[PDB]
Amino acid sequence: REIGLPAQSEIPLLGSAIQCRITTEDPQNGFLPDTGKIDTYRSPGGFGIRLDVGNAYAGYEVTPYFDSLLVKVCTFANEFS
Amino acid sequence: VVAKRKAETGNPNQIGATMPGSVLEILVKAGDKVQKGQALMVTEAMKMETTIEAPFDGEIVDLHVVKGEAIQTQDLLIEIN
Repeated sequence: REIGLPAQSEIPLLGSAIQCRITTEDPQNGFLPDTGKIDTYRSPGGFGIRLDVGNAYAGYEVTPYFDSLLVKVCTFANEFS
Repeated sequence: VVAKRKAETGNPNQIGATMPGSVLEILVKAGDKVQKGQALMVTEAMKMETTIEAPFDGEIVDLHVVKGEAIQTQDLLIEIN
């Protein structure tokens, strides 16, 4: 009534989507999360791309105290491929 | 407070500290021959332990730290030829 969602059978189903989490986990060092300062951070865009950033920006010091997430990347399109 | 020699940026003959901490053990000395992956020293960062590995086959040139010495990020630990 107020939020505006339709009835179940009308809930859209539009293509597909994939999410990857980009972290400082080093896959050649047993996925141990790296730490230190980010020199460069360039984030892509375009059609079908959604970014939800964690702590990643040029100058940021990744500390050992919290999780290793830099950014979540989602893609979406009509076809899974 | 004599600053420590740093590892030269992009010089793959020089191994610098990746994070602040200290030197637990030294496994190799000046002159030895060494193989890719072989353990050279062990270091501590916030009480976690890291083993420093050789980046390729070659001969140790010199050490630049002592047992139980404190180290900052980029400090030069060992040189290889």
